[PDB]
Formats: sequence, structure tokens, C-alpha cells
Amino acid sequence: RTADFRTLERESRFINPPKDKSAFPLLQEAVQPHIGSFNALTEGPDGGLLNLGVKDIGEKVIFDGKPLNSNSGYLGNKLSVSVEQVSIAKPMSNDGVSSAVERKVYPSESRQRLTSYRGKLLLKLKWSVNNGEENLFEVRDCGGLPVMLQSNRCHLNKMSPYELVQHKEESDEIGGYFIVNGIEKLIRMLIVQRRNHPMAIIRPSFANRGASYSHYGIQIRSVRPDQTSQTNVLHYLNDGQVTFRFSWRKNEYLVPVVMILKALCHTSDREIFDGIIGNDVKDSFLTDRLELLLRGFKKRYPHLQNRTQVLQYLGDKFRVVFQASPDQSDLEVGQEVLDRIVLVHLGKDGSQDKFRMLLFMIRKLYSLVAGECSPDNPDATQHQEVLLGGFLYGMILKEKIDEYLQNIIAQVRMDINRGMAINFKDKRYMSRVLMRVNENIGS
Amino acid sequence: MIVPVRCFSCGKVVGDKWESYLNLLQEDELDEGTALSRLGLKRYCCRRMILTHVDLIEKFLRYNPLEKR
Amino acid sequence: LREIVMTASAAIKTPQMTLPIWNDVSDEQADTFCKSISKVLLSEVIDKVIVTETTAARSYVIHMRFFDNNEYSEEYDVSKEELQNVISNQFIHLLEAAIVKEIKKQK
Amino acid sequence: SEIEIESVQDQPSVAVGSFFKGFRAPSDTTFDLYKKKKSEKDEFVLHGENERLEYEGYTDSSSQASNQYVVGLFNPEKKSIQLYKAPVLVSKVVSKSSKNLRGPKI
Amino acid sequence: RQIPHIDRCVHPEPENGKRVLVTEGVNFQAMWDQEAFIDVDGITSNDVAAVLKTYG
Amino acid sequence: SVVGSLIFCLDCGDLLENPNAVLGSNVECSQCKAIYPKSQFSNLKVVTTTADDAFPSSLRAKKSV
Amino acid sequence: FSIPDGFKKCKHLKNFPLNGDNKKKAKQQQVWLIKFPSNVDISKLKSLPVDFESSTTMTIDKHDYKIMDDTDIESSLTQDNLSNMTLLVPSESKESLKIASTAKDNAPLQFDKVFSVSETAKIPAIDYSKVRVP
Amino acid sequence: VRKLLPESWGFLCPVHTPDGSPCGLLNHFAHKCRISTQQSDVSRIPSILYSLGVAPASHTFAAGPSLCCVQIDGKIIGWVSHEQGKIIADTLRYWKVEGKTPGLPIDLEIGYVPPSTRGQYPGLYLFGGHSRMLRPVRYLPLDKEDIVGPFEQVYMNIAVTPQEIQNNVHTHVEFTPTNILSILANLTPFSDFNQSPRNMYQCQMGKQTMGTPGVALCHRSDNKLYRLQTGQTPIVKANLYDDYGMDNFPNGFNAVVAVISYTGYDMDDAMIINKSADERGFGYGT
Amino acid sequence: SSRHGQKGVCSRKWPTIDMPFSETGIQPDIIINPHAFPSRMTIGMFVESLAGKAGAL
Amino acid sequence: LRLTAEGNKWRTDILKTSVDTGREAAAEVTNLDKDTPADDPELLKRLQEILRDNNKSGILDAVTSSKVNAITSQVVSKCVPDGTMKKFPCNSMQAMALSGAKGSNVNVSQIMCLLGQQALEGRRVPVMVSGKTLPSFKPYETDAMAGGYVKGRFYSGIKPQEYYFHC
Amino acid sequence: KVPIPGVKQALEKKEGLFRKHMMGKRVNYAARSVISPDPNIETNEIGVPPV
Amino acid sequence: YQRLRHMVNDKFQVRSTGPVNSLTMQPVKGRKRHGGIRVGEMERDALIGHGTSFLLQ
RNA sequence: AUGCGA
Ligand SMILES: [Zn+2]
Ligand SMILES: [Zn+2]
Repeated sequence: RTADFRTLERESRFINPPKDKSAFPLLQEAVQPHIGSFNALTEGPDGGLLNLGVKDIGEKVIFDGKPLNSNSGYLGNKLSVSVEQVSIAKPMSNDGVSSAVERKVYPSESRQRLTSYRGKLLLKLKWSVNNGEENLFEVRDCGGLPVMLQSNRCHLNKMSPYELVQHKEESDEIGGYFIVNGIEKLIRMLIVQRRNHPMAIIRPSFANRGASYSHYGIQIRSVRPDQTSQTNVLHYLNDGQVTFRFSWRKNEYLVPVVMILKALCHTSDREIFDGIIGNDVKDSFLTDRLELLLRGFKKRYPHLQNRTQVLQYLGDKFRVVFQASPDQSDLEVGQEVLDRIVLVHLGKDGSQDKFRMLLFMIRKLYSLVAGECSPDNPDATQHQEVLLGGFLYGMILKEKIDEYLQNIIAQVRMDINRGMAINFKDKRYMSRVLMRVNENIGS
Repeated sequence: MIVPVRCFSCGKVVGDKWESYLNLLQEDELDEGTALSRLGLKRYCCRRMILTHVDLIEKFLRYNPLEKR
Repeated sequence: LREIVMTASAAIKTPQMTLPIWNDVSDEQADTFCKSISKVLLSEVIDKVIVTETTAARSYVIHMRFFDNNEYSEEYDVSKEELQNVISNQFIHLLEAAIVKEIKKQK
Repeated sequence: SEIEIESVQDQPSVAVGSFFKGFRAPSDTTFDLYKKKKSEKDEFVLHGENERLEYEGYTDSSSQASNQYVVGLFNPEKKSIQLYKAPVLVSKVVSKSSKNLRGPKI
Repeated sequence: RQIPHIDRCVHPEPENGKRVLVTEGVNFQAMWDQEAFIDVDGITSNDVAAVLKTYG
Repeated sequence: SVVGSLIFCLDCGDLLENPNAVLGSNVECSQCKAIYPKSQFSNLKVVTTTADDAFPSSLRAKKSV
Repeated sequence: FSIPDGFKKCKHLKNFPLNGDNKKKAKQQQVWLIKFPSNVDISKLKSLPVDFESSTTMTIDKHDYKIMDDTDIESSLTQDNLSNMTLLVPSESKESLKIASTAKDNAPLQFDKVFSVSETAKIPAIDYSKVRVP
Repeated sequence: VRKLLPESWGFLCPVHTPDGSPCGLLNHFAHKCRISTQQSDVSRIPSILYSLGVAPASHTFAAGPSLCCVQIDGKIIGWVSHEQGKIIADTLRYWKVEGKTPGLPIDLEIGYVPPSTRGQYPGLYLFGGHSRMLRPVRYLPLDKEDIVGPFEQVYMNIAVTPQEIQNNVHTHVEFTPTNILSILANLTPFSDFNQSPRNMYQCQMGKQTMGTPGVALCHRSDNKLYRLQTGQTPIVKANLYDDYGMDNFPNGFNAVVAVISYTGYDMDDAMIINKSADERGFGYGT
Repeated sequence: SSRHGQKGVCSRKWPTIDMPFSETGIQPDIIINPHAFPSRMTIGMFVESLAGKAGAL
Repeated sequence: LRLTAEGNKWRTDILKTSVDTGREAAAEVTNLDKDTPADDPELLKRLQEILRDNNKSGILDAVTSSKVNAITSQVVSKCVPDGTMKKFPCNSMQAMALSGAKGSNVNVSQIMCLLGQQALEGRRVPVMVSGKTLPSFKPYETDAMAGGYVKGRFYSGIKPQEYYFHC
Repeated sequence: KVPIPGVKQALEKKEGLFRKHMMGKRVNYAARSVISPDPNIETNEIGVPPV
Repeated sequence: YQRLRHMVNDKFQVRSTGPVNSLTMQPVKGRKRHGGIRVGEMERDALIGHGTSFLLQ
């Protein structure tokens, strides 16, 4: 009597399956990290991860070259396109189109038919004209997004075993996978750097970036509420210079860290010094490297005298690449860059908090350089977290809606660059443009 | 799938002894050992045949596509 | 085996040369010779280096506090006179060249 | 051995201000106090100006709401403290040179 | 003190053969001056190229 | 303020141009306008040292146990 | 300026008897800074066990507390004025705050003692005899 | 990268690993591991920390390896002494296992990193966000469950069983050491009696085993299925065989085995079956 | 394969008459060579044999 | 596979001696006086100095390894052929290794005596940066087991802390 | 972006038409099968299944 | 005991005649294509080792 | 090409 057979209990469960709660709650809890992950893209805080993502993509502005005959360099042609909400519907199929009675579509059907198990993806498009002169809402259907089984978007999410058997399913079907063309696929979980925490790494690639690079460096993987990531690296140059690495359009970019410091918040050099060394006034090692950093920045850019000028230099120097154009001034492009690159885990208006953390990363980097602390291990489980398949889903969706809006803007650019036949105000134009880009993101 | 007809190792027909064995575990509140002793499965090849069985057919049969549900 | 057969590399990773020592060669003589051939870097004898940079030229007072004379004399079989010759001839010339190189780095 | 408390003053009077290491300001520099009577508590704001710069300081409301600063003056001989609630204000100093900008584009 | 190409001379325990000293570097010409302790006729090395250049 | 070999503007906290390089007997801040090469002049010195790592050796190993 | 309309001007201040019992370097007076969780009502105190020097544990509404006192951070016996924890002294309800001092030396003053009220916690010991059953 | 690290204890299985190229790359979560899918109560944590003696980062004005940095999700909220670092970490763990601090979710991960000579850089890095790997262990001071993540575990003394609890050292104990094994590794009986790589080849065989894939097979249309009809429940099993219900999907059969070289066809890796047994349907599959 | 990762192909389908029979009147289902265990150290399989035998009886 | 009551008596009695071996070697490589307390603060600081150095840690591993391997050699040489519950012929497990049909005296000692010291890339168990080789081990544990020496055997099983090292 | 290979790519690398179809080839009159033991055949023979 | 899905017994294949790739006229690939097993480079080396040059041809 | 059997 230690592992006794559950014989009558089992055979009873085989003959008369549970009608209220599956047994073996570990069996459902084992795939909980998948299903739960997919539920967080449709329900949760604010509206779920996906609605935060579309709230973070913001706007895509385009100016029809508002002729008007400031009206010749201020155009007077603003078109702000965005996405307010994103809705996902449970699988349905209506035949002959509309004029039919709709039926719920079950996984058994997708498997028997050897087809995907799609849910209609809808997203509330916002067509804002002249910054507010005219607002247009449109719910656009973006094709069938494959829904995860037993998730908050599959009909089997809440079915009792008895109902599950009544729907031709494995009385215990865990789910968490996708029926795509009838083939069951799951998204493999991945081990990625632990978010939001500076990891001190010595890497010979860091020396491989070029001259004056040391091995030492800091890597923080900032992840936004919507779970999209942005890796930020600090490098200690052999010269004492510290450079800040980031990646945009999967291209890498280096900026002096003292620039992102003077750019985040208005401060004195003595405020950065106190931020870094503090009470530690006795580190000749750190006092001198920091004198090289601050004095060196004062050397390169003697005319960046205040934070605003610095912001203008960053927006002005990246305006060609952040695709924000005349639609923004170099101050706006600069601040939008800061908010979009530097420690995005701290969020908008976290620029003092981003300042404090960035100084903490510089200090950690000098503690690594001196050798007063050990380096961390990227491959230790200590320093790692798990990218859940559903989260990859939300990130790739966010990117697809960003591209979809980029495609609208491209379509307006082509139409206006070959005809300029019609104004941003026409509802006809909304239907026409929307009908000329491809919106089947489900496919 | 379904209670085997015979014990693989020995050869004694066992397929007749399933339902009574299950009755003996329910109705008589017996224990699996004594139930198998009263069934005459006095060898472990036989003992294990019925003792370990998993009559999965009851789970299969609820999937019968030839009747409305 | 790859380092030999595959590449015939003229740069072994661990190049060694075996030296047979005469039957007459004492074990103590052998340890003396082992010290006598091994390289001794200047770093290997330095205990502490204090640089007091004062700046109205930019003054660098470089203080090299070595081990005890007998300490490096019993680990590396070298004298204070050899330290004089090496510092006064080699070390300074190389550091002064590196400082000039750092001026080029400045400009 | 414990120090006794003599008096407590609960209404705004004295303030405390964080600055750069070296702040000294003119022999006459003046500090404007503000009181944004917001619901339960009054988040404060300090503002001053000088011949070149202007210094503005404010409270970290999310840390202010979870911790509150008190300053008192003790006499060893009278064993008495005059207690004063004082806001700690993280102040930044902008100059006249810090108020110039470039064109809105290249 | 540096003999070109030679780093360290160590005193490993003798085994299955004559007493020897194993150096961590290869420089025959330099051991040629040390003949009063080393039977030069019995020098050997793991460096094939250096042997080819010196001993043929 | 002077720290180590850095001297910050006393009024504005800017790391003002080093007194050693001014073209006057009195420099000023690039943020404010304070007088310094003229006032107190500093005697900038740092006792810099080795990290007690650059110099591995058997003798250091005999100093570590 | 008088910005964020959500703010009001000041109208009520109180004189600071900085010198009614001060004497230049002769009165050993002190000013202290103490950090108080909002959960405590300072006005409901009567004395302060700051005199405990280090063992400044304190009990406020049957709650047990520890008062951390530190010299560091701003009273270091190392540098001249290691603090940016400026004292801003008023004068009248119709005057703006002033930099603390003890005479007209354009020199800021520090807090003689800095204290911090820290919330204590039960942290009960492990019952080894109950847990380590074989 | 493939080296099995001790950090993975309780999070990744030490035996659920493929054999070949992927070895060490394709880990498997422990049967008791969880993944955070939300984030909570980060907003109330600053208030309690401030009450516990954390100096506000605007007010602290100090930074260094000489001081503990309290951070929440990579938001530096304050600074304290390393001593107060440890007092905060432990009293915080007490308020976590207690039920009196609703701004403090049980599943918060409290990363304490003590001061260490050339060690990991000190601090009190709390984490509450998603994708954290979290596992239950039994907290002894309240004899109640506590969720620990892989970051804090490194510096935590978790006794493996109650009788090995060392005085004044282990602050938690495993609920069961099976919590460090994956599902299939627990399904393997007496897995602690075999050479490790034989247990790993056991995971690959049982994982490659022809069994019962489902029971709705008349309503699937796989390119291939292998379904054993004569399936049985092991006499010898882990209790997780019942707790995970694997008896719903039996993958084998109980055979009378003689460990005997006798026939001359059982060498190295080859085994003999009874003919009459196969004729009676033994291991019969479709 | 057993639950011990000791996999083997069936070399032959031995006649029941040719199998060895115990004094209990049975002939085994499977015969595994003993010399496989000394390299693998699959002694968990030995214990599973003696536990399944006890538990069947 | 069984030993006698005698063979288990010798096996357990010899295996009682590794408890000194762990710290005794830790204080040899640390270069501190004999019987130095397992909780001397200087011992812990010296051992952290060793942890931060890969070479010094290599010396500590190699010396602890040689000593506990000397305990293994003792255990097998005492038990094994003399202490088995049934001998030679009467013992097929010994027969296969000794004839060399299959197995080795190493395998036979791993079943009947002890597993012994696990190694990786040529040395003892990895240690976390906290100074711990497993969560259950206090930082810098000088116990031989904490380095990965498994006293348990396949015939009587291995403790879970030991299963993680043999894994 | 995945440009159709030319004759230089067709001839070289792992394949090298020379390596994949010249230095080694598929062959006729050949079979592949899982091997099974048998002590009753000669040590110089191979038991061929009647297929 | 568990039955592995890999009945590699069934994976046997023999080809004495079949299709050939048009670019080589050599046996096509794959069991299901009735393709022919590869005599690889190492098997070529081995046949040269044996002196079996008429077998290698 | 991915996974995988030997
Ligand atoms: Zn039978
Ligand atoms: Zn200035």
C-alpha cells in the first residue's frame, strides 16, 4: 500500500469522464506557461499585451505636401495614422458569405479538414486628419490569426471533460499548440538574457568592434510592457571613453554615453560625477577615468552647452533613420529616440529614472574595469529568463501592425507621388487606400 | 485496447475473468490480490495480466461516430 | 595530431626543447641553470608603483617600490645593478616612447 | 539615556534642498516656495532666479508619498527640540546659456 | 633576462631516462653556449620547423 | 569646486576648463561666468597606484598565502 | 512663473531662532534630520530615543522600530562639505527661503546628526526540533 | 555553453537532455517549474521599502560596490548598507510568506546579492515581471510554500531533505527532491540507480516509444500515428505516473523477463521474444 | 526498450518449447543478456524486475 | 551484487574517513595550520581568493581529488574481491569483468563499493559564484561530497545532491 | 538573396560534383538493412533475407 | 517493456534496378524512391585499401 | 535544409 492501483477510480473515469473538472491538474498546469502566455495577448492589464503594443507603436504621420499656396514649409497637410484597439475573435465560418448563419469552428474540424485553425483578426484603425481636424474610426479585418488551443481564444478553453469528449477531443487535451494546415505546431520556448538588469560581461567581440575597445562591457536587455526587447550595451574604451551601443532597424549604433546622460535630464557635470563616484571620492582610478570621460566630452562638443542643444543634435543626427521627418523637429525626434532606445524598461517620462540607472550601469562598468567585482555569466541560468511562444507571437504581431501602417503610408506616398488626386479627408479615400494595401496579416 | 484473451507468458485464457474481477473489486470490496486468487490466476504471468490491465476501450467507445450526440 | 599532420604548423602552441644534463651535472647545479635560463620580466620584480601626477609642467612622480633585494635576488638571480641598467636603459626608453605615442593619440 | 522632544511645528516653514556638490549661490539668492495643495498632501515646488541661472526643485512624489522628512533643532543644554516638517527638494539649475536652441531642422 | 624565443626552463622529475631539463621555448643556438651543462648531441624538441632549420 | 584633478564651477557645477591651460591669469565657466584661474588656484595632485594585479609572479605568490 | 496652477503661493512661515541661543562656535547647538515613514504621526510623539547612539530602537503604538543614525553620507571626517543636503531657512510669510548659516560666510551648514526611522520585523527563529524530523 | 550548471537545480532537468548535436542545448523544465505570465504589486513595494529604511534615490546621493542598491524591475529605487540589505531581504521574505502585505505578491523574486571580495556586484534586485522561472520550495521560518527564482537561489541555502537541514544555514527545504527532475525522469523508476546517461537514453527511448497517441484517433488525420493496442499499467511506477495521469495513455506492457544468456542470440544489444507470446498479441501495434 | 534506456532489437522469435521454463511452469516473455548490465550499470532494471515480481505476486 | 555484513562494515568504516579528507585538503591547498577550524574566517577568505583564481582552484581540485581517490582505492582494494556476498564463479558480476566478457573492475567497484569522485574537463564540480556547488551546500563547503565526491553506490542508490553530479 | 547557383557553386564545396557524384556515388545491386545476430552461420557468411 | 516506433527492420531496402537522375545517370536517392545506397568517399578509400581495384571499379 | 536513428 504505497502506490496502489487506482483501478475502480480510473475505470469509473474512463466510463463516465468528469463533467466539471479534469483530474491531473498538473497535466493542465504543465502547459500553463504556454496557454497563459497566449491569454496575456488578449486579456490582462489595460487590454492585454497586444493592446499595449499597439498603444506603443503610436502614430505614422504623412504630409500630402499640403499645397495651399509657413504654408510652403509648414505644409498644412498633416495625416496621423494609428491603431487604437486590436480585437481577436473565436474561429467562425460563414459560407456563401455573410447571408448565412455562423457556426463555431472546432479544432476537430481544422484537423479533419487538414487546414489551419484561424480566428478573425480585427483592429480598430484611427485615421486622424490635421492633428485632430477630422477623426475617422474603422474596424478592419486583417485575415485569420491562428489561435492557440484551450487559450482565451479557443472554444475549448472552458469546456469540461464531458463536453470535450462531446466535441470529439482527447478528454484531457492540454492544448497550447496550433493547428496550421492541419499540422500541430507549437512555438519553442527560448532562453534569453534576463530582462531589465545590467549584466557585466567580458567579451572579445567587444574588442572586435574596433580600436580602443576593451573586453569589458555591460549588457541590459530592456523589455517594454508589451515585452518587445531592446538590448543596450556600455563599452569601456581603452582610452577611458565609454560608448553606448543600441540597435535600430537591425543596424548597430554607437553614441557617447555622456551624450545620453546630458540628453536624459538637465544636469551639471558635477551631478554626473556625484552620480557615479558619490562618496567614493578616493578612487584615483575612477576619478581619473571619469575626468577623461567628462573632460573628453567637453573636448569633442564644446557647443552642446545645454540639454536642449544635445537633444537637437541627436534628433538631427538620427532624423534620417527614425522615419519621423518634417513631421517632427530635431528636439521631438531626439526625445522620441531617447524614449524609444534608452532603458525602455523604465518607460516614458522615466528620464530621471533612466538617468539614475544609466549612471548605475556606468559605475558597474568601472567596477568591472578595475576588477572590484566579478563578471557575470550570460549562460548561467541565474542570468536568464524564458521567451514564451505567445510572447514571440505578440512581438511579431506588433511588428506586423507597424509594417502594416508603414504600408499604408507607402500607399499614400505612391498615390500622392503620381496623382495627388484626392485629399486625406475623403471617406472614399479611406476606403480606397485601405483597399489598396494588403492587410491580410493572418496569412 | 481490451482485456487480452490469454496471458502472454503462460497461456491460460483470461479474457473471461475481467468483468467478474472488476465486480469483485467493486461489489465484494475485495482486494486485487484476493480477487486474483479467487479467479485462479495463481501464476504471476496470469496475476499481472489482469492486475495491470487498462481497459482503454471504454475511453475509445465514447468517440462512436455512428450515433448522434 | 592536427597540429602536425594537418597543418605542419611552424608555430607549435607549446613549443618545447628537451635538454639532457651531463651525468656530472648536479641536481643543484641543474636548479641553478633552470633559474639561469628562465626569462625574468621587469613586471615580475615590481611590488608597487605609485604615480603622483601633479600639474606648471605636468609632473609624474613614478615610484616603483620593488621587493626586497634578497627577495628578487633569490627568485630571479639578479642584482640591483642589473635593475639599474635595465631601468636606466630599457624601461625608460620604452615608456618615454609610449608617452610620445600618447601625445600623438592626443593630437 | 534618551533625548526628550520639546515642541513640534507641523506647518510649512523650513525646507531642505538637494543640489550639485558645490552649490553656494549669491549672498542674497532667494528661494520661492510653492504649495500645490493636492488632495491629502501638498506636493511642494521651489523656484529661484539669479543674474545668470535659475534653479527649480521639486519632490519625488512617489518616494515622497512613502517616506516623509523631518528636521529638528536640539539644544544639548535645554534638552529641547523645535521640530519642523521640511520638504526635501531635488533641484536643478539652468542658466541663460541653457535657454538657446537651434533651428527646428538642419 | 630573456633568451630569444625561450620562456622558462623547468626541472621535471627524471623518468625512464637520463636527467633532463624541459624548456618552454625553442632556441638551439642559445643552448649551444650552455654546452658545459647540456650534452648538445642529445637535445630534442617538439618543434618540427625549428629542427628542420637547425638540425636538418 | 575642485575634486582630485577636476575642478567644477562653484556656482553652476560645470567642470570648468582646467586652470593649467587658460590663456589668462583667470579663466571662466562655459555655462556661467565665474572667476577662477584668478582666484584660488589649486595644486592638482593625485596619488595614483597599481591595481595589485598587473604584476603576477612567483614572489607575489609567496606573498599571498 | 508660479507655475502648475495646481500650486499655491506661500502665506504662512515661522521664525527660526537660529541665534537666540546661538554663539559663534560656543553653543554646541544641533540640527537633526530624521526620515519618518508616512505611517507614523510625528505630532503624536513626546520624546525621542535618539540618545541611544546606535541602539535607538523605538516603540510607536506598540510597533517596534529601529532608528538608524549615520555620520557617513554627510558628516564624513574626510571632506569639507560632503553634502548637498542643503538647509533652506525662511524668515517671514512674505519672504523666500534662505541658505542656512551661522554668520555671513557664504558657507552652508550641515546637520549635526542624521537619523532614520526603520520599520522592524518579527523575523522569527526556525524551530529546528519541529522541522528536522528524521 | 553546454556544460550543465548547478544554477539549473530545480529549474531545468539534469537528465532530460537529447543525445547528439542538441545535447545541452535542448533543456527541459522541471516538473515543478513555473513561468510568470503577469507582473504585480510593483507599485506598493516602494512604500514598504521606504518604510524599511531605503533611502530615496534622489536623497541617497551615494553609489558604489560599497553600498547595496535596491532596485525593482531595473528601477533603482534606493540605497542602503549591506547590513540593511540583508535585514531587508530577510524581513521582506517574511512579509512575503505572511499574508499582511498585499502590495507584496508571493511570487516576487527577491534577489539579494551580498558583498563579496571580487564577487558578483552587490545589491537587492527585486523582480516581479514575466518570463521569470519560478519554483516552489518550503520556507522553514513559516513552514510554508515560497516561490524562488534562479537569480536569488544562488545565494540561498535550500536543504534537500528535512533530516539534512544544517543548523543556522538552510532557510528553505525542498518539498520533494523530485522537484528537480523533469516529468519523464520521474516516470523512470529507480532513476537514481542507473548510470546517468542510461537514464537520458531512457528519456529518448520512452520519448521515441510507440504507444497510445490519443483516443480521438478516428477524428485526427496525421501523416502517421503509432498505436499500441495491448497497453498496460506498470506495476513499478512513480507516484507522478498517477499524478500526471499517464495511465490514460499507456506506452508499454509488463513482460516476464529472464536476465539470462542462454539461447545465443542475446548478445550486446539483441534480445529474444517468446514466439507464442507474439502469437498471442504481445506488443501488437498498428 | 526497458524504462532504462537499454534498447535492443529482437534477434529471433524463439519457440515457446525452446524457451527456458521455470519450476513455476512458465517460460519468459523476454530474455535479456546479462553481459549488457555490467557496462551500463542499469541496476534500476534489476530492482524493477524484483519489484514487479513482488508486486505481481 | 551484495556484499557481506563484513564488507559493508569495512566500506562504511573507510567511508567515515573522508570527512577529515575534505577540509584537510582544503587547508593543505589553502596553506593553513593542521586541524584549522572549518569555520575560521581567514580560511573562508583564503578560499574565496582561491575561488576567484582558476589556477588556484585547479590546485585545490587536483589535491582534493588525489586524496579522495586514495580513499576510493582503499575502499575497493579492501572490499570488492574479498567482501562480496558470493565469490568468483558463484558471482557472475565478478566473472564478466574479471574474464573480460563485459564490464570492468571499475564498474564492479562502482556497483559494489562507491561511485567516487566525479570530474569535469579534468577537475572537480563547478562552483557557483556565491561559493556554492549546489543550493543545499553552504558557501565554500569543505566537505568532499560538496565537491562532487559520491559515496553512494548504484546498489544502494545515490543521494539527490550526488545524482546531480553524476548527471 | 539566395541567388540561383552557377557552375562554380555547382562544382564545389561539400558537393563539388566531384565529391558527391564522382569520388562517391550511389550504386545498384545494393541493399541496406538492420543487422541481426546469429551464431549458427559461419563466421565468414552473411544471412540474406529471402526478399 | 516498451516498443519503440523505430522498427528499423521495416526500413530495409534493396535496389537492383531503378530510376536515375538525368544529370548523372546514377541511382536516384531515397528508400521510397527505390534509390541506391551511397558508396561514399570513405568506402572508396576502404576498397583501395584492400587492393580490390577491380571491386572499386 | 529541420529534426532524428546508428
Ligand atoms: Zn499467465
Ligand atoms: Zn560654472
